Amino acid sequence: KALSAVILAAGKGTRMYSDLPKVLHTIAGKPMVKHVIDTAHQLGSENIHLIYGHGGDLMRTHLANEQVNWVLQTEQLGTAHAVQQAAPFFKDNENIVVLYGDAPLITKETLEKLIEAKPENGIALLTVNLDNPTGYGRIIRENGNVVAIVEQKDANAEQLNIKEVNTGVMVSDGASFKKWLARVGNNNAQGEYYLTDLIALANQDNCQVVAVQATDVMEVEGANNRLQLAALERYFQNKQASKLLLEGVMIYDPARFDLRGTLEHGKDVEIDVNVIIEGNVKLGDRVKIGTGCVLKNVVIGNDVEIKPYSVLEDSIVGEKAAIGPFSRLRPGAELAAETHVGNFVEIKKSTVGKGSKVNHLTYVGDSEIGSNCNIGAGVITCNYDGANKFKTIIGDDVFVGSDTQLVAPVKVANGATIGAGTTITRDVGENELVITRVAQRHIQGWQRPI
Amino acid sequence: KALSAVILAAGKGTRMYSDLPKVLHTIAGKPMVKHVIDTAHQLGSENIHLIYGHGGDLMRTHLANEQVNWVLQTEQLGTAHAVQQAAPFFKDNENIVVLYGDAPLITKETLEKLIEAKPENGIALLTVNLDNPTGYGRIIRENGNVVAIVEQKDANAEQLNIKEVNTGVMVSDGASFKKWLARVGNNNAQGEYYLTDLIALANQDNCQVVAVQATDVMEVEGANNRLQLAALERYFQNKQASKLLLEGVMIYDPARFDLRGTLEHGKDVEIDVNVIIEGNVKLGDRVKIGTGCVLKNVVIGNDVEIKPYSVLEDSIVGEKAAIGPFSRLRPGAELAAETHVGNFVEIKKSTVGKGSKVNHLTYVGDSEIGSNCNIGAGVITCNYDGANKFKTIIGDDVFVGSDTQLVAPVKVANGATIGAGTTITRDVGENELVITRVAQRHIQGWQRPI
Amino acid sequence: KALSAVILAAGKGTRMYSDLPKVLHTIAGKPMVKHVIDTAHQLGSENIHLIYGHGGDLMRTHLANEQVNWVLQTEQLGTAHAVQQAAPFFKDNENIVVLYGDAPLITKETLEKLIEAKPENGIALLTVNLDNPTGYGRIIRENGNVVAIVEQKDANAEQLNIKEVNTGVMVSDGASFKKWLARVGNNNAQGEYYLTDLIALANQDNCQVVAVQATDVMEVEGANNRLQLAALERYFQNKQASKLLLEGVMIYDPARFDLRGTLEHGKDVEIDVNVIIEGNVKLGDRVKIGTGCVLKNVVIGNDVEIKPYSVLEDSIVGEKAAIGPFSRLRPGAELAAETHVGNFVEIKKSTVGKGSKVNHLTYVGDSEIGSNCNIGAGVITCNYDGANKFKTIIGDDVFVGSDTQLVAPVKVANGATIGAGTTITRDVGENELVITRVAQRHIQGWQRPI
Ligand SMILES: COc1cc2c(Nc3ccc(NC(=O)c4ccccc4)cc3)ncnc2cc1O
Ligand SMILES: COc1cc2c(Nc3ccc(NC(=O)c4ccccc4)cc3)ncnc2cc1O
Ligand SMILES: COc1cc2c(Nc3ccc(NC(=O)c4ccccc4)cc3)ncnc2cc1O
Repeated sequence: KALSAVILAAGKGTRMYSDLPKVLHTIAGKPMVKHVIDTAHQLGSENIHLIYGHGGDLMRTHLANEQVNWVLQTEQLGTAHAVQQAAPFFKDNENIVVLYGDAPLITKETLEKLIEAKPENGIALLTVNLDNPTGYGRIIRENGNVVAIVEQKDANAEQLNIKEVNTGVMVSDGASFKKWLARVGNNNAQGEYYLTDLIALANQDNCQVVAVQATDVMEVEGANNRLQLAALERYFQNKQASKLLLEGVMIYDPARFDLRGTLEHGKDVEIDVNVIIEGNVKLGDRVKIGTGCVLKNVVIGNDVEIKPYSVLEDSIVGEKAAIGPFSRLRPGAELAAETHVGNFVEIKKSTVGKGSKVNHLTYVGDSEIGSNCNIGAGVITCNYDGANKFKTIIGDDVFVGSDTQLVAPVKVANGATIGAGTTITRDVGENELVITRVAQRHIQGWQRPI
Repeated sequence: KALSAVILAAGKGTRMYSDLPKVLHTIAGKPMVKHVIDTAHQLGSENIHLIYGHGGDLMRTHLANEQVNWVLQTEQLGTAHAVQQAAPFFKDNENIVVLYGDAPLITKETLEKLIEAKPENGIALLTVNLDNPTGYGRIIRENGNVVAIVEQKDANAEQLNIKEVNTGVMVSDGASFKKWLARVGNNNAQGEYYLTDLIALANQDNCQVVAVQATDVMEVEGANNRLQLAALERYFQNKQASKLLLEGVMIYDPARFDLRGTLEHGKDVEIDVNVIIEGNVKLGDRVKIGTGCVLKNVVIGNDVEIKPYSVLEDSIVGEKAAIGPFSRLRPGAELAAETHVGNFVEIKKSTVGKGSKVNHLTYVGDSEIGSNCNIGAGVITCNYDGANKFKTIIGDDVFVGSDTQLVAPVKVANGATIGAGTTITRDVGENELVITRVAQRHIQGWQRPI
Repeated sequence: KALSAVILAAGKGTRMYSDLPKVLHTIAGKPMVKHVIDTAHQLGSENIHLIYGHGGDLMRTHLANEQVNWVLQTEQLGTAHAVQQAAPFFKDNENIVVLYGDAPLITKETLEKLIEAKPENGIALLTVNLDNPTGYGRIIRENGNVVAIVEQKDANAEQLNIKEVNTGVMVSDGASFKKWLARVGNNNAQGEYYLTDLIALANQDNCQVVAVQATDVMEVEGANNRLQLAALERYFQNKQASKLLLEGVMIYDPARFDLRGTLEHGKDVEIDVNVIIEGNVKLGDRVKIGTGCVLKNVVIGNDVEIKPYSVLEDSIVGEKAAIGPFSRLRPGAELAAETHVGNFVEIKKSTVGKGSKVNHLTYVGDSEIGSNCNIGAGVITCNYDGANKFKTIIGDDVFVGSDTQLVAPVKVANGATIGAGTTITRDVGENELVITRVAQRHIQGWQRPI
């Protein structure tokens, strides 16, 4: 049967001390609530009812493309009241899973188990065992059935020893939610309608409440401040790193590795310490990434070595290429197979053909460079003062001497040779040699001021 | 009543295998003893009696500006003998707190509690509970009063089970210190006068000895070698990081963050992994610091992004500025609001006006650059061979073409335009265009040696 | 008496998901089996019998210079069968130690203890205590003698409580190995000949089997996948870091330090976070290494400071030199005492004499630079288009102006002065001043397009 989700995401997150609302703070570069939205979608949720409130304007702007139902909460009256704002949109015959926008690490797998355990017209409740359950709602079972959730201040000495606690995550059908939520009262010290009461109400109607235990407590932990968020970040990164290690990615130190997006990898990929992978990154076979590198939205072909302290974004690198150390590829850099980009080199929105080398102290922007070119040290592509940024076209088999200024728009045809210290403003023809004629003054017997 | 401190700092620290004396080794960039001196001052200590000895010459040079009384120890005869060298300078009616120069993490807060617990004419003793107290002096209480400190080799089976141990830190009044220290003997296996005997002597005179427990054992741990020092460093950095996280600084990985000095911050500040903050650093609201950055003595305005692998020192950065990646700001760099400093750029002792850009492969030193200038790639400010380093003055709205050499002293007035590859030795006037006339030799049909 | 080793190294390591065989994956930059080969050699092994199989071709190429006996295994029939392939080469009167190529952290010291404990005509067995010994062969002692090793599936309730387990490492004499290995059978669920049976067989012949316990369980752990390998890497690096810390090297964070080879150090050496030391590195007294540096095969003299994000390889640095930040020394860089190499500078296969400075945005390759030279910003040594890479010779006391192109082969003699923006193609004589005569067009009242 069908499934929909309700995600609670209205909290201010005061102890974040931020202008952002609580759930927009990120884990692995992705807002906490977006983790939960994605998980809900992976589960095959038909609708996703997002209960929002504080920072509502920023929620709308940051999540504008999410396929969610925008249910605004104007007052905090507990979890049952929040969920009831979404309940008119529940289908009687679909399951509803309740989730929390500030508890981002809940997994599809745990939720599949939970959903499978839900007995007809009953509830599946997610629980977890804690060594010190102090302050959490104790799960009371009679026989092997869950009958109630007893809060810390209500529990007796025998109940306080119960290690199994309530996580707040539960599954029931829509009809049962609409029915039971209407029977929830708020006659308590907080004056709030509590979702925990659905466990009692279910048993009241001779409906079964089954418990499923979470794999890791971190799946159900919420982040109330940046310290707690950092702990979730580290647990998540370790989990990501472990998965990649077991798939055969050699990550030299998984405690010094960060993935903030998605990584597709070949075999025998080696990643040294302090690498950051962002957005969508694809690495071919036998790719070696040196220490300190940052790759954001890149495709790296087989057998490429990226040496230390290289920063790449929105770029493509062909097989057997060599990048770094201290290389900068900015958006639109496309390096063909067997290319060489060296230290203190910046490539922006340019194509560099097979076998070409750009090895020192160079800026190439808005350029097309052909195959087997030699781009000498200190070469700079530049523009005239004025408007837009025009293109430099360099053909195949061109030698560009060190410190050459290539002033766009300009074309250098196949097989040209440009001497060092040249300023190229006019097009260079095929097999044309251009060398700068220098005027120098020579003074003999000049004694230095030393 | 008044307070003064005695800090023991005479040890050689042989297992450091260093030419430095023990207490000059640093935690968070600050000598261990300086941590303790500062804490003593935070407590409002009137005098700080520093017992020193080994590496005395280096102690004097490194701590020359500290407001301490320099009490030289010529021989090791135990803690009571060390403290007695300072005792002639104790005021009868002030409290005296005893501290250790190689135990740097003792907190003001713990010491306030200790000082408050000191009963009139009595002693307040700092204690700590250990799971394995083996080798530490056991605290013996009778009723709820501390009566003795029993050393490991003296303790009976029942006493060896006591988990509460002596840390060595204590508070008493000056009169009581002068009195009891004179009654301490050295008839023991080390032949040393022990400060622990003051607990007995106090009870002997019907004076009360009250115990206060330290928060963390790391407050009372001493560093005897670099391994132990590293452990103190890591605990201290984690504590610093946690505080900042709870104040709302987003530190992506607190295990990969270092603060060596002081940080003042706005809201929504983000600090990526492997950042080092040194000296006095001020960050405004919404500052983003990328991976690998080093900031030493800097002021960074609101909304500034510092991209990866940038190194900044003794610099000021205005709001909405953009720095990095691979940017170097050396002392005296002053960047106005909305400026742009890019990769492989070095700025030294220069002012850069609002909206100006210095984006590639450039050295600017001893310069004033105005507002809305375009400093092209490969631009270098330089001097003539000889003496001092003179100034380059660039006005507002100037375009400096790529690879221009600006030879100081020189001035370029408002609205000037300088073509690429130019050497500027003479002043440039307002709205003056200077372009380099090149001589080139063109040879057609030059077949490259390929 | 003599000693030889047998190392089992035939496994495929399927869960590495690699084209490499299991034991060629590295710890600290060195293949796992090479760790074990070296340890065996440190113990004074006369022969080293390497049992190999999967990835045999790659084993031969990667380990071609190892002094090992190449014993090929064509089928897996257990540890006793593997060892028996080597047994014809055992000398009757030498000890034989059995080791595993995928258990790289076994120490010489532990193995010395093991070898000393071996009773005449008996076996010394390496054991370890585990809190949870589930799945490991339990060591059964009668009196205080080891009589058997009982496997998990065979053990009774009382035996399952035994915490002491078999590591697989053992020592016996060659005659005893040849004898007992021939009596090992394979009538078991795997159909394999097990080395564990030698413990029974020894007791059968009234020979004593003595047990020695490993220091750390990590000495006997094998790496079956990259996750487990990473754990061995981290344990090994921490152990290396701890040793250096206790020798008096100040390593600011040992969890962010990597040694992949050997380090020789002086006193008062300081190493900041995220440094990587590779190959053979020698650091003199008071060397300071800043954050992010990479040193591979370098010799660094006394009092040298290497500032952040510098990468050095196959280089020599004289005393009191200053390198970085953002410096690149490539193979064959030789810097004399009191030299200065600054940001965005690349030095390759060049000698730089005493007191000389190369401080910005510079490439020096295949060069000899004398003493007290000033190599200005933007200076580039380059070649003509064509064949080999020729040399630039710069004498003592030379000033090379910013942006100078030095076109090899060329010589600049003692005391020469070269103005900024010069292209040097012809030799420069002693005390010769060369300055570039520029042609510039000046246009007044040029209004910029702004
Ligand atoms: C972020 O917006 C909301 C979060 C809520 C919220 N967040 C939350 C998430 C996870 C936990 N985690 C646990 O209760 C827990 C943690 C560990 C072990 C067992 C339970 C607690 C609160 N809980 C209840 N109502 C909420 C309402 C909101 O508008
Ligand atoms: C550095 O100079 C001195 C240090 C001393 C010194 N340092 C010291 C500091 C802290 C401890 N810490 C503890 O005793 C301890 C640690 C953990 C738990 C309980 C107690 C021990 C010695 N102790 C005694 N006399 C000292 C004399 C010196 O001149
Ligand atoms: C890599 O090639 C081989 C490895 C083997 C091998 N490797 C190995 C190494 C270490 C362990 N470690 C332990 O058994 C262990 C670990 C922890 C505590 C106690 C025992 C296990 C297997 N064991 C047995 N036969 C082997 C045969 C091979 O060709």
